[PDB]
Amino acid sequence: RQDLSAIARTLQEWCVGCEVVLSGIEEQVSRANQHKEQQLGLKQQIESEVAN
Amino acid sequence: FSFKKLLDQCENQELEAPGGIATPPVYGQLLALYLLHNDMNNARYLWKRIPPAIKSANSELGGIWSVGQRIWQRDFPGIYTTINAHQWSETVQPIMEALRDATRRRAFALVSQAYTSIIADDFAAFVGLPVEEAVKGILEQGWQADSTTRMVLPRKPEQQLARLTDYVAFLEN
Amino acid sequence: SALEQFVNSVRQLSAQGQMTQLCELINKSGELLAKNLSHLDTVLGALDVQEHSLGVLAVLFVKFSMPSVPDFETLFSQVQLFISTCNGEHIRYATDTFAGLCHQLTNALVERKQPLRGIGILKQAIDKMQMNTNQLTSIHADLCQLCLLAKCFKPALPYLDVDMMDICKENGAYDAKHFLCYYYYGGMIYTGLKNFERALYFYEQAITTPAMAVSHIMLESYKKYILVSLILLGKVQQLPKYTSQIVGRFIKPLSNAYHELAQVYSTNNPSELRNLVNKHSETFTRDNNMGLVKQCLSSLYKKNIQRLTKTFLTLSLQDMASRVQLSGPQEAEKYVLHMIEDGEIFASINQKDGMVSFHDNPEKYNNPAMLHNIDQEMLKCIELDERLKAMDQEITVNPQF
Amino acid sequence: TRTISAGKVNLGAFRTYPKGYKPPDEGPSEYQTIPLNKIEDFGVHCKQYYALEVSYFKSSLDRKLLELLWNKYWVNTLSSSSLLTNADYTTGQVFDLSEKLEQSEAQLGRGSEDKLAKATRDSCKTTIEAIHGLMSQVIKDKLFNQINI
Amino acid sequence: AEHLIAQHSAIKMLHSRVKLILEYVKASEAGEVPFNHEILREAYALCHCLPVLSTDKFKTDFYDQCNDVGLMAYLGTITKTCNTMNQFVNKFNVLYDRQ
Amino acid sequence: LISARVDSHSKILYARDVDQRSTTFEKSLLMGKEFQRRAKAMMLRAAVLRNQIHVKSP
Repeated sequence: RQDLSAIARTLQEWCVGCEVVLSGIEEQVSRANQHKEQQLGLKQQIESEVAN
Repeated sequence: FSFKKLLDQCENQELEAPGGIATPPVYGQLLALYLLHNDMNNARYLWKRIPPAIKSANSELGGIWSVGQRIWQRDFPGIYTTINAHQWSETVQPIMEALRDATRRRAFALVSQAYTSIIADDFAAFVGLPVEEAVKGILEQGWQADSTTRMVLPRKPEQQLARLTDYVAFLEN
Repeated sequence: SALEQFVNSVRQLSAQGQMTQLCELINKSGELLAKNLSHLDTVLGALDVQEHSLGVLAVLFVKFSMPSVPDFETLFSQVQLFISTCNGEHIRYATDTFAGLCHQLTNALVERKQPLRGIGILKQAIDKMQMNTNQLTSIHADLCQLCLLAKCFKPALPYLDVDMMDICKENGAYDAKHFLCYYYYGGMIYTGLKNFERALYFYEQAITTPAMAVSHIMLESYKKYILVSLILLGKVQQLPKYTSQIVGRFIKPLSNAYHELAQVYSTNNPSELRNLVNKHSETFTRDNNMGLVKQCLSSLYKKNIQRLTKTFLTLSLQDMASRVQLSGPQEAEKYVLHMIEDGEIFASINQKDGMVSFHDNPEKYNNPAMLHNIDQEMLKCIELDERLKAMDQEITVNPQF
Repeated sequence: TRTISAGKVNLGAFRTYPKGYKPPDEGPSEYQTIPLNKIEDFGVHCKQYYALEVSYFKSSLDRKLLELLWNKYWVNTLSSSSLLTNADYTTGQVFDLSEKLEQSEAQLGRGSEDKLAKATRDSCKTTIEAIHGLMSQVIKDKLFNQINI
Repeated sequence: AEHLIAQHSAIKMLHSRVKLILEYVKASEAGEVPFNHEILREAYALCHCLPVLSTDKFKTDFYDQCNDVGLMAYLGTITKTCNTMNQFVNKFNVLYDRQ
Repeated sequence: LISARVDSHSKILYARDVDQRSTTFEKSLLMGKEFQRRAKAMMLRAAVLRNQIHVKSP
């Protein structure tokens, strides 16, 4: 109970780490779908050129 | 440390200011700064560009080119002789002291990985220091030392997910 | 009465939807343009000096007769401000005389004294001419010619580093030798800096270029190209199959003394090799590439020792001295140090006994060290895919089948 | 083996047609890497049948149990490691990939329609997995190793 | 999206658990929330028992794997470049070139 | 096929075997770097022919 903060702080760094990754996933997940919607949109522009 | 940002300024003033030929102290620093960042090819062709006018008048510039000879020749004791010779204060004397230090740790990081065993006298001259200071300098490091034969024995010396996700989405299309 | 009229015709076309009639004013000129155009260039800098300055400057440097009297400082400071921050925009659509502006400015400065300022000016001349990913214009060829002769290879490297696709023509404005010049000079540029890899690749692209006749650059690039591969490697680098037919038929046996060099090289005999260089000392020194031929003399000594790694793992200095032919344990210990210091071989020395130990071991691919290089080397292949994908979409819009 | 490496249920449900009557037109059929040793056998009899639209269901108890189960099953997700588990699929697919290129290389030369377009898709397919594997690995290195004492 | 969905809401469970323990840790020392020796004890272990492998050997092996996977990506990317190249080559060597 | 090095100090012959790992890595870098080098070349080669670049004779 002297160093109960020495136990608490080590726990916080892991709680921080949990957020570090959680948000880190959601960025990379939303970007991997965005790069798929980047190409799917850009490949519709390549095909519509042929209509001329 | 800051010699990098300052060398940039010298090289610019070569083509910037003059109709062709830069200032005589600007030539004195460009030659010595190339030696500081071990660029002997740049130091060689710089010397051959100087007009014979500034060459003859500015005789201290010859004292800096005499250093470059020894770096090309790799006569390491000759380097430290030629560094301790010409006092060109304000302009060059600050970069001459930094030159001797870069050549020293080059020859230490070299000798350490190039020799399992080596003569103390050679080792002394190759780094520049005398016999005692060399024998001491290494004993601090924890290098093995040998009496009688005089043989120093050198000891040999999101971020990640963002990168990955790209290589997926790239190959994925 | 006529020369003071069409100074207004340039300004009237300027700031309009079309300046395609200005493409006929700069081409006409009137041939015999009087001394009077010096005046007309002062009451001019309105929007940004227009393409008027280009029509004027083209005639000045193509006098080939008294540049502008010995006031060529007036003639340079004239071109100095035009090339700097005036630039314009439609320089792209008039490279007819703009390519020629940089050619004549060069040709003069070469034979004059030295272009050390002349290099600095020619840099910005490229930048609003080429648009995006660098485009191989004739100015690149000259920029090298200046900074080759003016012993200052530093500033041209920014452009030599990028392997620019797409040849900038525009009103023709490109010559069948200004391709050879860039990659010939460039090759030599890196040769002095001792970037032999890039040096070889440059000379290579010179030899490829198609040619119904034997041009004179192609013979020299080949001779030095021979020396580069014999220092970089220990052998002859073969060319592409698409090299010009005039090369293997004529140019190759014309540079015979350099193949004759490789003849002895593969035998690994420096003493014999040296006796060949002394015979054709003339032929080699005639081409001002002696020294580079002597760099091969040293690379053979370094090849000789490079082989030992594959056979022996512990060898004496004396043994090495006797086997490498250098004689004396110092000369042996010498190149050991240098090769190590440089990083051509993995070895070390035990002076106490007087032995050379061959580490023979670099890296185990077990750390970020590779991981980073793996990341970087890969990104350069993806960079390469990006280009090809754009280059594939370039073909999309053009005619049918 | 691929259910694992691909990281999701690799499954199929099919029904064959009569020997006499032959199928209608409407048929996209999605591409999967077929090893060349087998590509022939598939290729012949592949058009003789038709697949079935798969769907997955569950009971109330099953659904309620799996939710109560997940209290302690998240641990297995972050000590998963699909690498030494199915090591002998990915190491094998290379052998398959190498052959598919070998063909299309000589196809360009002298001499089934552009077998580099397949091989390109296979090189991605197999490597896409290999990369996805190292995603869950670094995810773990981030988590459990980097706390300090 | 179809891969990291697993980790996303799985680690959500990890964060849910790890945080709610630390909520008890702060409130126990703060007081009023019942102080307990035989629960807080296991927490002292739990948190220092972390540094889950920082052994010189382990990480070498971890990087050993990464480099292997990396090699596979380098070769895989060359393949895609090689196809995208030949996609461009044929379209150039027919429209531009006369076979 | 004598895959073995020479220790001429103590005059011994040791067998020298291959680091499998090193091998496949090593060459993959180098091959890829070769592929990159030719890609540079055939990009310029696409350009020179596109511009009809050649030195004529007569």
